[PDB]
Amino acid sequence: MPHRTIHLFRKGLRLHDNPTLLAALESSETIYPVYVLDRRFLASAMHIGALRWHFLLQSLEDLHKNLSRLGARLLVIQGEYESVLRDHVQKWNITQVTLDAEMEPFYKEMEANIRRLGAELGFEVLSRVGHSLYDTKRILDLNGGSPPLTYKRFLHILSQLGDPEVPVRNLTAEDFQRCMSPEPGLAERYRVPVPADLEIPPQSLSPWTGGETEGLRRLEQHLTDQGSTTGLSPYFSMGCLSVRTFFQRLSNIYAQAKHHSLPPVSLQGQLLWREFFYTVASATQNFTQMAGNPICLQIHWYEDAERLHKWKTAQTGFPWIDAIMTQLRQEGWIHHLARHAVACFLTRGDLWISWEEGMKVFEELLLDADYSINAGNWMWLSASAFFHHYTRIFCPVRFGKRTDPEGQYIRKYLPVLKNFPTKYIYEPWTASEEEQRQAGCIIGRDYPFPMVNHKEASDRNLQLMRRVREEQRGTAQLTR
Ligand SMILES: Cc1cc2nc3c(=O)[nH]c(=O)nc-3n(C[C@H](O)[C@H](O)[C@H](O)COP(=O)(O)OP(=O)(O)OC[C@H]3O[C@@H](n4cnc5c(N)ncnc54)[C@H](O)[C@@H]3O)c2cc1C
Repeated sequence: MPHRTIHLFRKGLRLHDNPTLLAALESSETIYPVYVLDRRFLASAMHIGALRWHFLLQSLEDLHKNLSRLGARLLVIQGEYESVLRDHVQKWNITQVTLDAEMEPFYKEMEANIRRLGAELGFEVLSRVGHSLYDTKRILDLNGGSPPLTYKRFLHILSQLGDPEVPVRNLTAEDFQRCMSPEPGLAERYRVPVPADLEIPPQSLSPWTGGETEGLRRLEQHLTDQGSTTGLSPYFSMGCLSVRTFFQRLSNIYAQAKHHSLPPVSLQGQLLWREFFYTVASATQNFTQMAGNPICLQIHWYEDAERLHKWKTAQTGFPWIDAIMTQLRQEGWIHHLARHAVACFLTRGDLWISWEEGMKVFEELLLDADYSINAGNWMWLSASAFFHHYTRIFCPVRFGKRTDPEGQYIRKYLPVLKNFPTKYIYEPWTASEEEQRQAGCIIGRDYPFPMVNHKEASDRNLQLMRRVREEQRGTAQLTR
């Protein structure tokens, strides 16, 4: 097998169900498994917070360990990807570069530039899809060339298409005996960087740890506990876990239960929601912004950086909202309906700030930040597309009360409020100043007053949204 190959990890930080890396190994006599850490590229394409950096480095550490157990290695190269390739195609006499066929525009542009470099330097480029359950193009073709714009229509097209693609086999020590992974000269240059190399605090405090190994453990620990959700989203978004592998595992449980257990089928539905947004995002221009986006309602959101700042820094004065944003910032993950609460509050519900700004904050702070899922759900929660019950607005006081009447979640993440009686824990501004003194927390000093009046703001915003939907009837109809 002739090729000397670089495989470029970008997502796909796993060895199970990795069709591109498998294709690389089957076609090559020597291989260099590489992650290019390109700060200039990421600076131009992404917003990445400290917790996300920690999860990436942990996932790279684990990938290095798993490759090393098979007689190989991970090579982390720090630089601009074009210069890195010019240098290392020469150093390693490369004839093939492999990389996953990611759908993100910034990844597609990188891929286009790498293909152009291959035409110049003399390497072929091979890609396989490792991020989706289905061949997205097949879904588009069955729907006449355009993506389904409702989940119902999406499911109808999938029922014509059939089952998802199956995972490919695991990689083995024999693969790296047939296709050798040489230790390069100057190998200390290729170590996984440590947090201080990225100027981030050294200790990661997220209850999440990156990597394929922890992803697989968590997956199996969830199914055993089932005998709160999976908490697997960061592993799917980073590629530490294959959605095809998880889909098939759920099918295995359904089969062994003689088709009598529907909970695994419900969880398969969560991955179909992921696939829905990936499919729309892959075939919709300007998907992650409002202007020029053909399915997005055009809404003149306020430019009010101070409102955004208060929301982002958990200083809205609504404890339920600030507690969620605090868990997001400190841990990097929040429950689906917690995301509903704060996204509705920021956009159509209260602050009337663009969903694009909420998306960018979530991108920075979420371990599971995902181009397609995040944009799709932010359009949903702002009632810009997909969701149309705009007279229904989450109450930033009452919603948590049903869940957690005593406010234990609030007291955990906002300990300044920990001594407030539950009668005030969701609306501490209604306490008298003397009750505030007794709780040790003066509103406006230790914890802010509420930044809007929810009743007045949501009333305002309902009238604004109604004008939008009465005028842009055709746009709203696209996703209903
Ligand atoms: C405003 C907003 C922004 C969001 N941004 C993201 C994001 O950047 N990345 C992300 O992975 N999810 C995002 N979500 C979706 C959802 O909240 C998370 O997928 C889920 O909370 C992750 O927890 P889990 O793995 O326990 O989910 P589970 O319920 O265990 O679901 C299993 C998997 O299915 C997928 N999934 C579940 N719900 C959805 C959904 N509504 N849409 C798409 N895929 C779904 C995820 O890959 C998830 O890991 C967003 C939701 C909202 C409302």
